[PDB]
Order: sequence, then C-alpha cells, then structure tokens
Amino acid sequence: PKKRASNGRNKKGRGHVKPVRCVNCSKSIPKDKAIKRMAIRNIAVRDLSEASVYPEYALPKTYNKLHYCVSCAIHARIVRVRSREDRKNRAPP
Amino acid sequence: MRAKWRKKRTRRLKRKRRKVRARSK
Amino acid sequence: IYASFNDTFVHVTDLSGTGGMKVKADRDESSPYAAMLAAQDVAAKCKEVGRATGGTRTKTPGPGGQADVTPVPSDSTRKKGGRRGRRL
Amino acid sequence: VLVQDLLHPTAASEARKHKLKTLVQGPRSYFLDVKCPGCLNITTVFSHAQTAVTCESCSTILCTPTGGKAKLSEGTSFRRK
Amino acid sequence: SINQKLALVIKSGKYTLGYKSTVKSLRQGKSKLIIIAANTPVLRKSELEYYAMLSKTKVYYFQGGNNELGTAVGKLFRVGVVSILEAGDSDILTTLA
Amino acid sequence: MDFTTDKLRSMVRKWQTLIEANVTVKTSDDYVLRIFAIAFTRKQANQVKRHSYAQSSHIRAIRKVISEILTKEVQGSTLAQLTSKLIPEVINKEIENATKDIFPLQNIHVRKVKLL
Amino acid sequence: TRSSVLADALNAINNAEKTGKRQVLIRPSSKVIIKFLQVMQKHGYIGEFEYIDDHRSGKIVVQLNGRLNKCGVISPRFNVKIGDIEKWTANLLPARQFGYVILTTSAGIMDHEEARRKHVSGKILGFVY
Amino acid sequence: GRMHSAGKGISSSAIPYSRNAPAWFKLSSESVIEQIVKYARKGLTPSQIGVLLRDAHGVTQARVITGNKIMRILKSNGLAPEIPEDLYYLIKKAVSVRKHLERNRKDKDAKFRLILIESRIHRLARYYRTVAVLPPNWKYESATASALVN
Amino acid sequence: AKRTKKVGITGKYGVRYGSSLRRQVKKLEIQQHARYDCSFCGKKTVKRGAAGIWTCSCCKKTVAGGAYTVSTAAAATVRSTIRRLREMVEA
RNA sequence: GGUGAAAUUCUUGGAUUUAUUGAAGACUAACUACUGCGAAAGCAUUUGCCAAGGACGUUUUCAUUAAUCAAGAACGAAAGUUAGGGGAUCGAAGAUGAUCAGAUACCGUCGUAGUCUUAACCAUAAACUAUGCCGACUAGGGAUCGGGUGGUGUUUUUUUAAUGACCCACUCGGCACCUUACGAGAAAUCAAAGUCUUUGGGUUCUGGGGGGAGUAUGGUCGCAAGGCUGAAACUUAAAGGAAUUG
Ligand SMILES: [Mg+2]
Ligand SMILES: [Mg+2]
Ligand SMILES: [Mg+2]
Ligand SMILES: [Mg+2]
Ligand SMILES: [Mg+2]
Ligand SMILES: [Mg+2]
Ligand SMILES: [Mg+2]
Ligand SMILES: [Mg+2]
Ligand SMILES: [Mg+2]
Ligand SMILES: [Mg+2]
Ligand SMILES: [Mg+2]
Ligand SMILES: [Mg+2]
Ligand SMILES: [Mg+2]
Ligand SMILES: [Mg+2]
Ligand SMILES: [Mg+2]
Ligand SMILES: [Mg+2]
Ligand SMILES: [Mg+2]
Ligand SMILES: [Mg+2]
Ligand SMILES: [Mg+2]
Ligand SMILES: [Mg+2]
Ligand SMILES: [Mg+2]
Ligand SMILES: [Mg+2]
Ligand SMILES: [Mg+2]
Ligand SMILES: [Mg+2]
Ligand SMILES: [Mg+2]
Ligand SMILES: [Mg+2]
Ligand SMILES: [Zn+2]
Ligand SMILES: [Zn+2]
Ligand SMILES: [Zn+2]
Repeated sequence: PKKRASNGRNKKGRGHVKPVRCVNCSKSIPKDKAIKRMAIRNIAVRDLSEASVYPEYALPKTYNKLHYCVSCAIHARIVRVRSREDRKNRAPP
Repeated sequence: MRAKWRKKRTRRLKRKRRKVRARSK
Repeated sequence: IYASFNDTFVHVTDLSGTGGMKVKADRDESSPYAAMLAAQDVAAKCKEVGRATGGTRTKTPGPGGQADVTPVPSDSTRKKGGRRGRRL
Repeated sequence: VLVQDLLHPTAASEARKHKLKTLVQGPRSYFLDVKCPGCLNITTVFSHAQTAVTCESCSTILCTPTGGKAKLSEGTSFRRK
Repeated sequence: SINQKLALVIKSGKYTLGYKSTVKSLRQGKSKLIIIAANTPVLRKSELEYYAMLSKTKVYYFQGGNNELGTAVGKLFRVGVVSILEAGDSDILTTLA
Repeated sequence: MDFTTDKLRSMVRKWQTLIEANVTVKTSDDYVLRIFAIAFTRKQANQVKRHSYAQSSHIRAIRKVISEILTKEVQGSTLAQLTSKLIPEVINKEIENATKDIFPLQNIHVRKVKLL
Repeated sequence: TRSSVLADALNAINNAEKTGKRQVLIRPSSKVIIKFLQVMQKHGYIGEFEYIDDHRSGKIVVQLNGRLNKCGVISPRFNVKIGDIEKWTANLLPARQFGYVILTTSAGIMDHEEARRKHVSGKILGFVY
Repeated sequence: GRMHSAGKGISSSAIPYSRNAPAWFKLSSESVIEQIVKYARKGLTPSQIGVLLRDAHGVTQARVITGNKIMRILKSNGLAPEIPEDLYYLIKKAVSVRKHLERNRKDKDAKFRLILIESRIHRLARYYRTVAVLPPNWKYESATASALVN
Repeated sequence: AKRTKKVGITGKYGVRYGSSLRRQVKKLEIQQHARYDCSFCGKKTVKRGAAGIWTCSCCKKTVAGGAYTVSTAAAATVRSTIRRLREMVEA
C-alpha cells in the first residue's frame, strides 16, 4: 500500500513537472521530488588576509543549489531515514 | 520472469507464429 | 586556479591573459598535500620573474582547490549517464 | 448550532453571507443620483456601470467601468435612493 | 483596425469597386479617397495617383492584395481598387488616413 | 561590464520573483549595445505574506518601462557620457521612480553590458 | 442536475436528525414536499414547518424533534398493486406495529395504513419511521 | 454546471423580491418601452439595451416596468433579429475561432474548442428548432455561416 | 463515387514498380499539376511545365521556381534571410 | 584524462590550460514553491500578432435549452515508422578498456540510429489520485492563488490626497495542508472511501477463484512495430489484500 500520502513529493494538480538530474549520479528526477539543499559555504582564513592587499574587503562565498535523486540522497545526504510517524514532520532543522 | 519481459517473449512468439503460416498464406 | 576531482590546476599569467605532477600515484592528483606541493613551485615562478570543473556536472570546488569563474549554463546540454545515472 | 433560528437570523450574520446565500436572495447593488455641479438636472446611475455613462447635455465623463467599483470620476455627490 | 473603419462605409456610405468605375469617380471629383490593393501593378497605380492629384483626392495603399481588399469590402471577388463616394458615418476621411 | 558571482547569487533569495530585461540600443557614437537589468521584490515592511510576489501584469508592465527608460539615456549620450551616467548608478532608482507606483522592487541594478 | 428534488430535502432531514440539530432549511419545497412533511407531522415525527417564499421555487424550514429514526425516499417511483403494499412494509418497515410507507395514489399522497383504509393504490413515494 | 468544463463556479444575479416597480422610478411603462425600441433600431442586442438602460437610465430590470421581457418587445415592433441573440454570438464565435484555425492550421487547442463551441451550437439550435423559433430544416455549416454574422 | 482508396492520380502506373515508388511519385505529381495562386494578380492561375517554370493563365507572367512546386522550402528561407541582410544595409 | 583503483584514450600536433573570438544545433538554469493554467497529454527567457478560457462581478439577455452516455469523433508523454532538413549535445546498436570463475552487463571509451524540426503516420504509459460524471446533505482549523465588497488601517510626501503595494474582515470559486470523528473500512487509512441490513437522487463503465492467456481463432485499424475486439480445452486449492508478531 501507500507509504506517503504525497507518494512522491510536492505535486498535487500539475500532471507533469520538468525533471532535474542528480548532482551525484546524473539520474533524472522530477524537480518537485528532488530533495533540494542549497550549499553556501565560504572560501586558514587569517593567513589569507594579513599578507594581502585590501585589508579584508569583501569575503565572498559559494552559492549553489543542489538536487539529489533519493537513491543518492539516501547514500550520504540529508535523508537519515525516519520512522513511520516521525517522517510526516517536514520541519527542516 | 519480469512481466514486461514476458510481454517481449510473447510479442516475439507471435511474430514468429505470424511468420510461420504466411508460409502457407 | 581550477579544481577537478583527481586534479587541481594553478597557473600565473597576465591579467590580459601544477596538477598531478609533484605527486604520481594518480589517485592522489586531487589530494591537498599535492595541491600544496605543486602550489609551492608555482608561487616560486610567480616571484621568479615577479573555478570548479562545472560547466555540466557538480558545479563545486574540488579537494585540491583551497590547499569565481565556474561555468554554469542556462539548463541545457543533457548530462552523461542517461536517465538512470551511474549505477552502484 | 443544534438549535439555531433559520427563520429569524441576525441582520448581521446575513450581512456577512453571499448575495445568493441569504434567506431570500437580494442584490447588494444600489443606484445613485450623481451631481456634477456644472449642470442642473443630473442622472441616476447603477452601482456597477460597466458603461461609463455620460449625461444628457454634456460630454462629462462621470463613470468608468471596473470590476464593480464603478469609479465616480471627478468629485461629485450621490444618494443611495 | 482600419478594415474596421472601411467596413463601416459599405453598410453606411456610397462606394464603387473596380478600376474603370473608379476613374470616372476620379474625373468627376466625386472621390475623396481611393484604396489600392498591394499587388495591383505599379503602372495602374501611378496612373490612379495622377488622376488623384488632378481631383486632389487622397489615396491609401492597402497592405493586402486585391483578394484581401475584396473580402474586406464584403464582396466575394478580388477588388483592385475602391473609391468611396460617400463616407456615410466613417471617420476614414478624418482619421490619420 | 559585469556583475560578479558573489553579488548576483547573493541576491536571488527564494520567496520572491526575479525580473530581467535587456535592449539593444545606439549611442551618438555609432555604437549599438545590449544592456541588461535586474530587479526583485521587497516585502513592504508592514507585511506578513512570506513570499512577496507580484502578479505579472506587473513584470510585463515593468520591463515595459525599464526599456522605456533604458533606451532613454543611451543614445541620450556618447559612450563617454554613458560611462559617466551609470557610475553614479542613480539610474538604478531612475527605474524606481517609475516603479514606486507599481511595485516595492528592492535590489534594482543593471548588472551587465555586452557589445560588438 | 437535481432530479428527485424530494430526495434532496428528505435526506437533509435524515442527516439533520443524527446531526442532533433540531431545525433544517430544505431546498426547494415542491408541492410534493409539503404534502410529505405534512403526512409526517400527522403522525408526529417532525413538528412545524414554514414555507418561506422566495420568488424562486421555494424554501422550507422544518423544526424537528428526535422521535424519528429513518424517513426516506424510495424511487424510481415503483408501482404497487393493492395486493402488495404489505410486501413493501415487510421489506422496509421495522415491525408491523408502527412506521408508514407513504405513497402516491389517485386519492392523494397518503401513508400506507390510510391506503388500506381507503382501499386505493398508486406508486410508492417513500417511508417514515 | 459549466457544461463544457469542470468549473462549478456559481455567479447568478440576485433578482430582487419586489416584482412591482421600484417605487422611486418616475417614468412608467410607455415612457421607457418607447426608449428600448430606439436602441433596437439602433442595432443593439436586448442585453446591450438591458444594460445601457440599467445604468445610464433608471431601468432596474425590463420585466417589471414592462412585463414583456426585452426580446419580447422587439418581436412585437418587428425588430426581433433573424435568429436568437445568444446563438448569433455562438456562431460569431465559431467563425472567429475557425478563421484563426484555418490560418494557424497547427493549433490543436482551438480545434478542440471549435468542437466544443460547435456542439454547443448544435444543442441550442436543436432546442430552438423544436420550439418552432427555427425552421425544421435549420442547421449550421462552416461556409454557410461566415456570411451569417456579416 | 470515390474511385480509388489510395492511388489517386498514380493509378495510371497500375500495379508496376512498387507501392513505395508510386506513393512518392504521387506526392510530387500532385504538386506539379495543381494550379497555384499568382502573386501579381491574385488569381489561382499559375500552372507548371518544363519543371521550374510557372506561368499565370491570365496576366501572362512566368516565375522560375521549384521543379514541382512554385516555391521550394529552400527558396523561401533564402527570401527571408536575403531581406534580413538587406534590411541590414540601409539602416 | 577517467574511477573505488586502474586501463582503452589525447599530447613537437604544444596538448589539459589561458586569451581574443566565430560557427552550429539544443535547452531555458538560479528566481521554482506542498504556487499557477489546460479536457487530458501537458505548459517556465523577450516582444508583437492570432484567436481562445475559468473564476469573479452583474436589479443584463434567453427561459429547461439540461445530467450522464453504447455507436461515433477530436486530442493524446515516450519511444517507434514514411519524406525532407537538422544532426551541437547525450546516446538502444555495434566495437572496445576494465572488473568476474564467467560478464553480451553494471563502471570507462568510441559511436550508428535516435535526440531537434517540417509533412504524414502510430494511439500506447504505474497516461496514477492505481479512486467515473452531474446534484445534494453531514465538521473543526489556520495558510495560500484569482475575483470581489468593506476603511476618519499603516507606507509612498509632493503639500495632503489620486494612486500603487501592504494591513485587517467577510464572501465566491481554485491548488493543498491540519485537527478530529459523528461516520466508514478487512485493515492501511477516508470530509469521502461518509450520509448502506434503518440496504433506492441521476447516469456511464468494468469485475465474478487462480493458472491457462490478453494466448488461439475470426473481424478490423496500421507501412510496419503493433492497436481494438477477444475464447476454449485442460490444469489447480489456493493465488491474492491489509495488518500482527517473529
Ligand atoms: Mg512496500
Ligand atoms: Mg510526480
Ligand atoms: Mg503523467
Ligand atoms: Mg511460401
Ligand atoms: Mg558519452
Ligand atoms: Mg547502490
Ligand atoms: Mg384481483
Ligand atoms: Mg456533459
Ligand atoms: Mg452548483
Ligand atoms: Mg459570472
Ligand atoms: Mg530563465
Ligand atoms: Mg457498428
Ligand atoms: Mg547525431
Ligand atoms: Mg555493447
Ligand atoms: Mg570483454
Ligand atoms: Mg551484446
Ligand atoms: Mg560487480
Ligand atoms: Mg492502458
Ligand atoms: Mg501516481
Ligand atoms: Mg482526496
Ligand atoms: Mg488491482
Ligand atoms: Mg472545511
Ligand atoms: Mg475557500
Ligand atoms: Mg478510528
Ligand atoms: Mg471506526
Ligand atoms: Mg492489411
Ligand atoms: Zn543520485
Ligand atoms: Zn455625460
Ligand atoms: Zn497572375
């Protein structure tokens, strides 16, 4: 039987959603059902600035959206498979 | 065997049976 | 500077316009200990006279990078691996 | 709520409800005699014109069509009777 | 459009279709406008425009062949030229045309 | 010119709608150039809607006027006075003076230029 | 479309009964509706109703009590020969003690027991118990 | 509802309880029936007449100053159009989608809605035919119709 | 009554040379025989002969064209892009 | 270079890299959401044109003109087929390098068709909500999309409005979610899957143990691949569903 009433993710009343392809393995996955994680980490960080011009002017970072297909979301990234009633909680943390 | 491979196995079968008696067409 | 996975690149030139060489076991080409080891002789020639692979797939810094001009598309040029991806 | 007068409900409860879902249906739309004080005898308009009306003698414009807020251009009086 | 504004002179005003009637209309001064299909040849065109200048009639070059100009005027035949003879209530003589 | 990876990717927050518009335009100066432009939506700062979206009579009417005022200073100059014109950048809200009558529209910049 | 207009009133009452609630407005109050609410009050399963007059097809409010388990409309409006009224009562009435199966006869809408009194018959309308 | 969709959105008009005149309206019957026929000969649908008389003038609804409905006055003054106003529009639509189809010949969508429009026409006509307001021979066709609007 | 389900004009070849060869011949046959619309006078009076030669019945004009149609796809896409580069050399 | 690691591979031809720069075809990133639209398939840069549509508003018009539907017809992802063009990408086939006892594979490499487009076909998907359509009734809850009504609400300050966006309340019609359970169910769960043994609102369609088998046969559609229609002999006591414990 069903073991999610959403039974994909996040698509009610649309019929078809363009697919994205997974960062890890390139497998195709419907955009609505790709677990999305935005990775923003920045560019050892004071050695950077002492021996350098512009005395800490800007400090910019990576900005990048990530899409994994369940299979590879499950392998490493944030899936951490939940229990039967623990999984309906869509609180991010 | 998988369902859709039994489909393939049968589609093949009938294309072969279809052939065999157009011999006696 | 440009960082693959299983390589990192570094090269001086005029504003107008180093990899898996100091290490050779060829799994180590990415490794930071060799990014450094070949960054060393790079700043050397820097003073001796005076980017992720991206494009399509993984859009992300490599290991030997730290030890942006990343090419990103307008969502075209379908990626290798088919629709079932690399399978293990 | 398991005892509730259907026949005599509050004149405010039915003020909230829909044009058609009152007890006896009725249009919540009125008419207005609009005075543009540059002419003597002026006209009786309907609340959602959708015809930007013009009056007898002048080329006036009074109204504008809308979603129903039949906007009474430059300022004038009226009466909902 | 202007097909709109032209389509009003058929049901309202006086007109005449065709090359030959159109030029006795340009000789007797009766035409204040004539509309000329796209494809009608240039020799004929510059002739009409001569007759127009002599009647001091204005012209309008209709983007669209005489096939189109005819189904514009509501007729089911090609019309190489029209000549309005009364602009019954169309502003065509008073629009930018 | 260009923007830089840091700033552009710093600007595209989810929970709002991006807007881009370009036009290819002359100068005195016999030059014809494709500008770019970029704007987003501000939550009016009394507002509870988490997602701060316009409804696309707006996005159509906005580039409608962005390009009206974008080709209303370039060919309103040489390239020289052009470089002189975008460096104080106050064209950036020479869009906004138009758009304050339509939408909140934070983070309006011009964000590239690209030529022949 | 609403087809057996009677039903859409009748069922609301049944819903309106183990609602607990003891009024219900019904739509749209045909002549056959009133002469059905009437026969029920004649035997005490509802109290008083009021024909609201919209200049439309009508509205009733029936104030109801809790004596009634099942009123119901039975139809395609089957035809019942005088000899087989008792086959319906049997099928759809709890006991031979109480409950009526209302119906339509030439002598007017009337419960099944009055029909055995009047010796007339017709088509079956519904039932109340 | 929405016979050719699955959109169940109700919006009627609320016709008021008062079937008599609005009791603030000065002109009566004759005064303004005479008004509607000036626009019938102007060329307006009984709805354009009903609306223009609703707002620019005091006429809240035909039925109750008159007491024949609007089309029922034009019919007596001989101004009833060739065919009922609604179907006229349905055809004017069907022709207006067709000329767009026959020039954008690769539009699967409009072809679908021509079908819908046309089969709505055929059921309305089928009604008008059986109530004698259209001859029993009456039907509609792509090429007969393009000159039936104008 | 409808005379042939499939072959139309290509029945003259009868049974010979194969369905496929006949089918394809039918295609261009139908093109090279039909009357086309004249661009200069508006009448459907341009017919072929001597393939690549197209002539109006009245108004007597002759246009070079495709071997079975007046305009080939190629020709038209040249027309379009020749306008294109021409509109590029006065403004 | 490529992977877990390697190898087939590319480099006196200055490869990988940089720089300026042009070509071709494909795609619309980020913004993108429990958000929108369409009958469904499906639809995401710009602008102009072309017709079209729901909801709302409506003291406008018609006045039963409707609901659902064998036959019949329109559309119908992907692949696939015919005729051109296109052929950058990725890539059934095929060939390879590796792994394996073997390895036609999974992983790597080359790459045909294909991928795109026009003209014509084909008519199938777990084409899915595994859940017919119209009407009605039965229950709490805050979001949100479109329309609308209500204001000595806040903001733009220009000099205050007009406006625009925002706030609040209600009401229609949407996409959903939440809490309950009166109620339902074999259960999982369901505001319907409820208002059924207290069994009848209207109507369409399919199913009747498991295999045999969507096979045989005929008919019919297709260029084909195949689509629709669609048995039986025989065989068998289970097969199946949901939930529980291991
Ligand atoms: Mg399972
Ligand atoms: Mg999905
Ligand atoms: Mg689907
Ligand atoms: Mg043989
Ligand atoms: Mg490849
Ligand atoms: Mg695995
Ligand atoms: Mg007897
Ligand atoms: Mg229907
Ligand atoms: Mg309804
Ligand atoms: Mg409406
Ligand atoms: Mg985009
Ligand atoms: Mg038959
Ligand atoms: Mg290729
Ligand atoms: Mg192989
Ligand atoms: Mg091998
Ligand atoms: Mg093989
Ligand atoms: Mg293995
Ligand atoms: Mg199927
Ligand atoms: Mg599904
Ligand atoms: Mg549901
Ligand atoms: Mg099943
Ligand atoms: Mg609710
Ligand atoms: Mg709601
Ligand atoms: Mg329970
Ligand atoms: Mg229970
Ligand atoms: Mg055959
Ligand atoms: Zn993956
Ligand atoms: Zn006026
Ligand atoms: Zn000619």
